[PDB]
Amino acid sequence: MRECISIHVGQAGVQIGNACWELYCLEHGIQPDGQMPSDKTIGGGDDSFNTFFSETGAGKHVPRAVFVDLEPTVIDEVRTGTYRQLFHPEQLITGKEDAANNYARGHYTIGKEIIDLVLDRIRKLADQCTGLQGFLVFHSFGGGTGSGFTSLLMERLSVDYGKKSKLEFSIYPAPQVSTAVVEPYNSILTTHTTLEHSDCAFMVDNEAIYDICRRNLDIERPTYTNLNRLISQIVSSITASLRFDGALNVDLTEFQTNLVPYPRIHFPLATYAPVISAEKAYHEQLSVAEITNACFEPANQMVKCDPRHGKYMACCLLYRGDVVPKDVNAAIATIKTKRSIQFVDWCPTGFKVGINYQPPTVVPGGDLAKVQRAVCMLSNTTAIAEAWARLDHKFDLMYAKRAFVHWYVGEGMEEGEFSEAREDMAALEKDYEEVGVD
Amino acid sequence: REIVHIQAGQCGNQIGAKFWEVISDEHGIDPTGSYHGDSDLQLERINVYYNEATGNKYVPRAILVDLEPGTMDSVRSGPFGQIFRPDNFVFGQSGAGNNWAKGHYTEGAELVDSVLDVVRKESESCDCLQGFQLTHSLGGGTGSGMGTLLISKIREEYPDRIMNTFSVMPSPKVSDTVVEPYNATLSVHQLVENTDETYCIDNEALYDICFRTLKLTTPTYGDLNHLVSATMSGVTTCLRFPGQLNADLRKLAVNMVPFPRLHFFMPGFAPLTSQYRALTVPELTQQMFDSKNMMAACDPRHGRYLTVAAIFRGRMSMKEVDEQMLNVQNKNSSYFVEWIPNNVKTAVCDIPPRGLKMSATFIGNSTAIQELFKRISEQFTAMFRRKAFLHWYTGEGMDEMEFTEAESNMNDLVSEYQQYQD
Amino acid sequence: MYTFVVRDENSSVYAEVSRLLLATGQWKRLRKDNPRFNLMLGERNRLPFGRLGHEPGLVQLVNYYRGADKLCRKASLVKLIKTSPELSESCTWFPESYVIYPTNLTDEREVFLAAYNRRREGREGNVWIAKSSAGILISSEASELLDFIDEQVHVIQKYLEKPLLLEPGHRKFDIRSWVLVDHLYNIYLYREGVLRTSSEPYNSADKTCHLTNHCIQKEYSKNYGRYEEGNEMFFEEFNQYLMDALNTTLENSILLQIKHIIRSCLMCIEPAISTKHLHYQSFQLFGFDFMVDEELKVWLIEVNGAPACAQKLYAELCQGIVDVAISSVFPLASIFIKLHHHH
Amino acid sequence: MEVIELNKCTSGQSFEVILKPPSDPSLEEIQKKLEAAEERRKYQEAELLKHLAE
Ligand SMILES: Nc1nc2c(ncn2[C@@H]2O[C@H](COP(=O)(O)OP(=O)(O)OP(=O)(O)O)[C@@H](O)[C@H]2O)c(=O)[nH]1
Ligand SMILES: Nc1ncnc2c1ncn2[C@@H]1O[C@H](COP(=O)(O)OP(=O)(O)CP(=O)(O)O)[C@@H](O)[C@H]1O
Ligand SMILES: Nc1nc2c(ncn2[C@@H]2O[C@H](COP(=O)(O)OP(=O)(O)O)[C@@H](O)[C@H]2O)c(=O)[nH]1
Ligand SMILES: [Ca+2]
Ligand SMILES: [Ca+2]
Ligand SMILES: [Mg+2]
Ligand SMILES: [Mg+2]
Ligand SMILES: [Mg+2]
Repeated sequence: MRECISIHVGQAGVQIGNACWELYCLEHGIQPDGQMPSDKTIGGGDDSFNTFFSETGAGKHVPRAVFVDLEPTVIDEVRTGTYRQLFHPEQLITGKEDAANNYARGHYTIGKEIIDLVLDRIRKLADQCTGLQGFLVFHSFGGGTGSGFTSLLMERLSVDYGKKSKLEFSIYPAPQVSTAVVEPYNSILTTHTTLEHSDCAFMVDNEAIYDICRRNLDIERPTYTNLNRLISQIVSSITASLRFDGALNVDLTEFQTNLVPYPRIHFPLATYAPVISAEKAYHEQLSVAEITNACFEPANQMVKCDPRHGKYMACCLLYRGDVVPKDVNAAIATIKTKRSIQFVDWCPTGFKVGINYQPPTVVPGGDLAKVQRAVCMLSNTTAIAEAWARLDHKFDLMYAKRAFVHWYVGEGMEEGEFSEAREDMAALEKDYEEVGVD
Repeated sequence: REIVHIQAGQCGNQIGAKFWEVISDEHGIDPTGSYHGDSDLQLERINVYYNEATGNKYVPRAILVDLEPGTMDSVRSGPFGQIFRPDNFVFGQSGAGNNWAKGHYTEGAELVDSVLDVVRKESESCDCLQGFQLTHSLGGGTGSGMGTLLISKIREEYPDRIMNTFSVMPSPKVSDTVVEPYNATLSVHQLVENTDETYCIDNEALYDICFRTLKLTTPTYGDLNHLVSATMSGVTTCLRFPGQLNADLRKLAVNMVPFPRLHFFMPGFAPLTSQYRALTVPELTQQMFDSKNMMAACDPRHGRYLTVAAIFRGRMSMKEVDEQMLNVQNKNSSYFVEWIPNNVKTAVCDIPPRGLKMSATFIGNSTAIQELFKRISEQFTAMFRRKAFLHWYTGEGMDEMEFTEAESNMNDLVSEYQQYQD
Repeated sequence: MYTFVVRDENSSVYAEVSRLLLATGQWKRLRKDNPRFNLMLGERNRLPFGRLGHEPGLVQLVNYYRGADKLCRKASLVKLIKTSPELSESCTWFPESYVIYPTNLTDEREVFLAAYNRRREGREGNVWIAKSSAGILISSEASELLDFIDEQVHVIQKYLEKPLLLEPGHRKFDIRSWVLVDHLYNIYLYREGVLRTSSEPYNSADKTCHLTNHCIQKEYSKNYGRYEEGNEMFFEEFNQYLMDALNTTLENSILLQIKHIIRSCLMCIEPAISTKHLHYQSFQLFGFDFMVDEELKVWLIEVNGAPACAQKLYAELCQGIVDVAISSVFPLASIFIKLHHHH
Repeated sequence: MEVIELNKCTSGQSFEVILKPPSDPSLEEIQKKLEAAEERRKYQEAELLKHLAE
């Protein structure tokens, strides 16, 4: 058994971690007061769920998580929420003045005053680990804290834990729910300084989650609560192999091996299905072939892009529910003859399948309906580079006029770091085109 | 996160008094300071403008400044006069005589340190001070001359706090003295340097709205102050109620100010009725962007919006709000600069203002605001080319060079707005 | 009131479409770099498809199909026909082609010589043609063709040595059909085609009578404009010639094979370019080019992704584009033949 | 169509199906950049206080 520490930075990171750990407890049967009746080993153990939970003498199962926000309004909801008894106050770090949607303010100005406090609280959780795998970092691209402080944390984590892996869960900025105009700046500033420090990053475009909630859940104006419950399902599918018995993606190193052959191209595309509204009284249960075919529909992806015009480097199928290997191969054979699936010539055309018999858990009273089987596909396609092109274009538009740049220079940041970051993204876009286009 | 409010001069105090009268009703605060509301949203962000005292009393975090005792004695005797902290009344006796030099260099310099002691006392007890907001007119002496003096000294003591102002622009249509363009030009240069956000409230627009739209044939200052009251309440809604967009002063400045000197906003309000008819969301948005419903007396079709901040208040379809906002941008995309993607941001509040089922407040950073500065500059040069009325200012120690520089500082500001309009 | 942008000034087709949209009073043109558009008349090279379909409250439409270059490139068309099972290695309506890379650069040099030696071993017509997307040589010797390509990717296919020759004149020609595919992947064939004819008599033994390009017939040919105006014969006159000379019609003898080729090519790439469930929609006008032999058999020469219409047919075709491809998505306030198929 | 490396257990099973074979900065450097930005803030603030002193 090897432990994993989750880190939640900024409002988006905290509220998404708040929804994931809620879903984690419902899956592992953990109650809000940390008690787990099915855990017969009191006060310790090396089970597969102990990779995400520590155990106390009283029998409480404490999440191996750290919450960091530069202003205390969001984590105060976790301090007084339903699961206030899971965490101890050492895991919840709050400041008093946020980064104000300014990357430089969260990285240089305010991040410096609190970086040594966060690492000390992370070291307290690492000292309870007999064999630390690494870290799972939850943050947003557009926020000043989610972008500014995360990149500073990812730099120090490589210094203090060089042999450990680090995975990201990133929220790509979408204007339908965005709160700042300079989010294209923050997203590219934080991707530049974190690219060499992240081994595998799962991007989640809020634009896709928003429309999935509008289209498949009949939600008129989706809120953050709607978006975060759907995101936690995707995150739960990705981390299910670390929390349950199995043989696929059993540790963090296996994520980089099975999904990242090229280090810089470490942004797998996540597609999830089925998303059924709990308001529908009776829905026809989708089969294995129907939910695997939905993994190749762009309307179900976390980022809207076209994998038909882009080559694959890896592909994982994570099934949860009534799924057997025979039905999987029958679906893959049918899909291969009716879809445009192109792999790079230096990679095998194949799929790594993972089946967990426990069907997906739904939050009671939530928006997602209970299904008998579901699948999350992790595909490293060069088509996700469209998200960088959209982001890099909005960057070039504003930076040509040096708009809002004075806010970043006023926090001690140099103007040259802007072009230095954009030149790195220009190289990232070029690396995708060499792999995906002929 | 607290905000320290300051009101200076006759116009600053009469407008600020009505502002505290309007928002105290929205938060359920009576003229004595006791809370008598029915919703928890009224108190959730009450600390932004109110200090909690003994007996659960809410005292406004306001400082009342003037060089004459006249206007402040009317505020203390007004409806909500007994709610202001008595020590926060700082006033002289000589007056400013509509002279910027008297407020900024002589009479106001004798009183500015007294004011800064109350400013300091209010900031010392703040857990997290966002900054300051100042209400004043630019055409007078105290609010213009001493107001900009306070802004300059507050920035020296609080350099990392946001400076917000509600500045009333003088107009020949609503004019007290002829030296008003002199005071405005001198104060505009101070605002270009030492403020982060300035709401340009043109008395010409306030007059035209009261006359053409509200059908008031003889508008008074009280009628004009009613529009400022409803506008100041709307522009501060995101600060006084729980929300995601533009929650504090700094985040508002980051979304609205792309260049540090172009921070002068055109405020707009909707509806403006002379009254029981319900207003649909499409109607709120069309009137909100209409030139007739804005307080700057500028034509947006003569410029381009750099950034826009919209606020809808009331129980309405947030889905329909998004559709109408996207419809104004997609059907008039020639008036929003294309080199700032998604420059329009919309927030929704559930609590409407008094007397309206639903309303909408417009905050625009448009390059058409140069029309306001061009107008003031034209009225300034008309007198300055003959050195007319300068003896009122040179008699207080000023030199003609300081006027020439202030003239050049505003012509540069006008040129900078024209740079980004093309 | 709809909006649209223009990112290709050299487009003679969509310049008229942009003129017709403004004439309706319900379309407003924006700057070429404005993102708040309903329609994009994009450029040929490096069209930013990744930035389409990401504007809330805006149904976006583009006049090009992403991935359609697989059909509109010389090397891509040959690779698509051989590898696609729907078209198969044995294709009756496509001339035997081969992809040949220059020696200074997969390649099919050894495979092209295998079929060439079979045509040398058995006494058959062994005249081929070399061409590319960027200069054409027609030689019966394979050594002259391979030495010429070495002097970018090229393709060598069998040259039709027995083409259908119009009389009087005894001359070569080709047929251009304009095909429009809307967002629903309906295939519309314009009822009006053009016969780009040569004015010189075909000499099976100088590449003027062998090449029917418009620019070559206007510069190198001597009898340009003698038989028909601008070396362009429309379908009404050509139908009359087939009835008078060959006792057949254009619909039966030629148009059935043409409509069959258009369906097969577009249905093949449909799963790869279809914007049925995509966040943006695509339509595209195509220009199919055909060669007819003396046996009245139709062969596919190439497909054009940015075709130019005939002068007489600009008004009618561009109006049909607005009706079925633009106003079908953005309604306001038939000249095509629909080629039905199983989606 | 080959299925390899099948691992079964109580909670599920995993395998792999193949369709076709193929064809850091130190803490010293970070503190320097963090203190260089704080120095540019102190310089810009000192120049502001000097401008206000005039
Ligand atoms: N999916 C999701 N996205 C969020 C959530 N909260 C904020 N975002 C997105 O994150 C971006 C802003 O990042 P924030 O997390 O709010 O900012 P921050 O990390 O707190 O940093 P500060 O600027 O200091 O407040 C916006 O584009 C939002 O769309 C959330 O709860 N769920
Ligand atoms: N295999 C073949 N057999 C007989 N004739 C052929 C041939 N390939 C080409 N030709 C003739 O040569 C001409 C050139 O064809 P091609 O389509 O390659 O040129 P092009 O693409 O530059 C003009 P366009 O853009 O109008 O199609 C054709 O008009 C055709 O008449
Ligand atoms: N809207 C409004 N404008 C005012 C009011 N009082 C004065 N003004 C304007 O402000 C200018 C006079 O400034 P004044 O308040 O006398 O300056 P003071 O000496 O600092 O008090 C004139 O141009 C007036 O138009 C008021 O109550 N409401
Ligand atoms: Ca245990
Ligand atoms: Ca005195
Ligand atoms: Mg925050
Ligand atoms: Mg007065
Ligand atoms: Mg061509």
